[PDB]
Amino acid sequence: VLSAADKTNVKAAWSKVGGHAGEYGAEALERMFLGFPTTKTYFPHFDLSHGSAQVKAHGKKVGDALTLAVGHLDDLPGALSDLSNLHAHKLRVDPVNFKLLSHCLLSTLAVHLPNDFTPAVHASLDKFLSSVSTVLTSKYR
Amino acid sequence: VLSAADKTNVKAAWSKVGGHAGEYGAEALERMFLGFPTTKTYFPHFDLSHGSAQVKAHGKKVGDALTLAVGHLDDLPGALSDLSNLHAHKLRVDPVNFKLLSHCLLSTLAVHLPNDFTPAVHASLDKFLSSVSTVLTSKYR
Amino acid sequence: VQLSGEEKAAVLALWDKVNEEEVGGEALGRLLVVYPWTQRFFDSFGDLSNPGAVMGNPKVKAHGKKVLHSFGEGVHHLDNLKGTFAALSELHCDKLHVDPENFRLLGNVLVVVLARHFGKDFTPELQASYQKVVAGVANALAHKYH
Amino acid sequence: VQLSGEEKAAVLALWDKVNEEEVGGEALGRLLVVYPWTQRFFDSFGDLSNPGAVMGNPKVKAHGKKVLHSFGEGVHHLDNLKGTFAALSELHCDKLHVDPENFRLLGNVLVVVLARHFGKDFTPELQASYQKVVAGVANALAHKYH
Ligand code: HEM
Ligand code: HEM
Ligand code: HEM
Ligand code: HEM
Repeated sequence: VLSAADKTNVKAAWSKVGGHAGEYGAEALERMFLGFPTTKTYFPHFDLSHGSAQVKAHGKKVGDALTLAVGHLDDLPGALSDLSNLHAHKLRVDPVNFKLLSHCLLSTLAVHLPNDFTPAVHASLDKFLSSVSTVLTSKYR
Repeated sequence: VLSAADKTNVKAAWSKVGGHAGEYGAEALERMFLGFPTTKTYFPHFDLSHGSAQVKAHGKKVGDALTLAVGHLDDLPGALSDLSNLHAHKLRVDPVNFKLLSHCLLSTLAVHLPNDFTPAVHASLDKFLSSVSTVLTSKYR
Repeated sequence: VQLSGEEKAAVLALWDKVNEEEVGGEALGRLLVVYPWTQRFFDSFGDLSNPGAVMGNPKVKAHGKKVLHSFGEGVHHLDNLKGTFAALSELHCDKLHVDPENFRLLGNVLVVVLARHFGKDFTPELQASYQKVVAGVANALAHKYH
Repeated sequence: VQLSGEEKAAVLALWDKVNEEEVGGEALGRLLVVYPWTQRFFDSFGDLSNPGAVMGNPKVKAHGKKVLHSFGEGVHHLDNLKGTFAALSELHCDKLHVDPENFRLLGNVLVVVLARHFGKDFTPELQASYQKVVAGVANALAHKYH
């Protein structure tokens, strides 16, 4: 999907995330809910308070999907097909919200991996998150 | 690139554009320059007055590239590779401007083909123009 | 908004010819078909599964007419858009939670529909004025947002 | 902007710790690297071909510092952002022709840089306040636009 250099950067950065993907996913969701309140409307059935068990559990699922994506960079549409249907056809998530979550994920990575979050890695991760977002909204396309 | 139904719609609509692609390309550029003045900064070497010979000539090139794209819907990146380099690497065109030109092209098609510009065809053409725009900005990606 | 006297007269003259029912129904219908995520906000209107269902749905036509009527109020009050849309901004942000990017999308769809109805009379110059109007309305509706 | 008294105090307290040179240089540099089309506006700064060249370029650092200083003026004048940035809005629209979408991009980059410098002290709550600030600055800079 991305350029060779970007894939290298993305796989390397994600290795440093390692087992924290779920925790970072949960924190990114918290940042999104507080920073961009319009996003809360997709989760009426969730307790969105800090330390919510549902947010933690959901962040794990988000983190696991991103880990899956990093392992299938040359075939994102195939690997994320089920999620594309869910987000575009069932949930009808407004595409702007993917940009918001992406920003919150990058913010979260900067907080926790400040020495690894270099300009080059930042750039590659942005491209990666945009590619994932494109796949998840591809039924609108 | 697109769904089968979209490709069908796009090829059909473009057949109705036929030999007017260049004229529509020129008009779309005029609408963009007047409606969105920030775009004029990419064309300092052009006389941007109405009926400008350079705008007419440039619209023909734009129309021809779109016609080429319609003929290569299953391989847009390959068919438009040269243009992707020009727009992203040489000219550094801000991606927002592709959305503006796309809107001006749809406006132009609505003016001239009001009976053919149905909701379904509108939707397919929007997807087509977005796909082309994605390819032309892919070096930023 | 920031329009010359000649531009304002041309904008108002076109509005005299706008059928708010026909144009409004068409604009909202096209929004729902072209940008399908917007269907999420209108689930109470029933079947919106295919273009045919959308374009002929009576609630879409009726709501589209209300939207266009509101646009009309903006056109006739270009010097106080913020005040004209204050209540509607509150509604769209606090109650409906519509992302403001969608106001621009609807405004652009409206312009495409005007182009389709008026043809060559919708000149590049007139479109340019209407782009200022729809941006102005979009900005006024986004006012009470975070 | 629309901030509570407790939020405003927290925003101001963080700014006391912001090195405008370090943060500003980093923010502008990241903008140029991550969103390469923005390089078009800064051709007079010389070589911007690779991350290494960008991040160490003295003009990038100096200009970044000016940008952050201007952000600082906004932070200390949250009740009159439009007035504080009026001249700068004119400059960016009339002279430079920068699309306003890029103001939001720079604001978000700034937030990512604050996160990187402050770590766990840049809490989700504090980030939420800073998102309001950068949106407010972005909107104030877009004021004189068409
Ligand atoms: C990087 C982008 C994203 C990824 C990888 C992602 C991933 C996922 C995954 C893996 C699930 C399945 C959870 C399960 O099976 O229990 C899910 C569900 C869901 N997602 Fe996303 N998501 C993304 C962005 C978004 C955004 C931007 C929104 C809306 C703001 C959103 C809203 C939802 C909702 C409402 C569900 C259903 C949750 C439930 O009912 O339990 N997602 N997402
Ligand atoms: C549908 C999207 C577009 C297509 C298919 C397209 C197509 C083309 C083509 C075929 C050329 C080559 C002209 C030649 O060889 O003489 C060209 C050049 C150029 N394009 Fe685009 N273009 C698109 C959008 C844009 C946008 C949005 C901008 C900026 C607002 C832009 C700015 C330019 C400029 C400045 C040149 C060089 C013109 C010259 O120096 O003569 N294009 N484009
Ligand atoms: C030009 C921009 C728009 C204008 C001028 C506008 C105007 C209006 C008006 C006049 C109403 C009726 C107020 C009432 O209920 O008393 C309304 C309601 C509503 N609007 Fe908008 N609107 C705009 C854009 C949008 C967009 C982009 C969306 C979502 C994609 C949206 C979603 C809704 C919904 C869901 C309602 C309530 C419908 C109901 O009664 O169930 N609006 N709007
Ligand atoms: C937070 C948003 C921004 C703020 C607060 C800001 C602030 C400033 C300030 C204080 C100046 C110096 C004014 C002077 O020349 O006296 C300036 C100049 C400039 N800005 Fe921005 N700016 C912002 C965003 C941007 C963006 C997004 C771009 C383009 C991508 C941009 C492009 C420029 C350029 C090209 C100059 C002139 C540099 C020169 O002297 O050659 N600015 N800005």
